Order: sequence, then C-alpha cells, then structure tokens
Amino acid sequence: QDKCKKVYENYPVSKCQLANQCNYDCKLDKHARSGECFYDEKRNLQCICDYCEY
Ligand code: NA
Repeated sequence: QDKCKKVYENYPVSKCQLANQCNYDCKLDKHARSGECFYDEKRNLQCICDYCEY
C-alpha cells in the first residue's frame, strides 16, 4: 500500500493537542482505521489518518 496515511487538512491544531481527538475524528469523519498527530518537517502539528492500521 502506497496510501496508508493521509493528512486531515485544516484539522484544528488545538484538537490535535488533546487525547483521542484526531484518532476518533479520523474514524468518525473519514471511516479510517486510526489517526495520530505528528509534526512535519516545518514543525507544525497535523492529524494523519491511517487507512491500513488501527
Ligand atoms: Na491520543
């Protein structure tokens, strides 16, 4: 799979900082298996949904 992960674009950064938010919104809003917040190389937080793994 080349497309396991995918940013949730314009996802609130404030929500990214809080437990469960990105994970459950990824599941709720995108039907994804999971999500997590990570920085990127420009050092800003993003919510990355994962469609392969829980
Ligand atoms: Na969490």
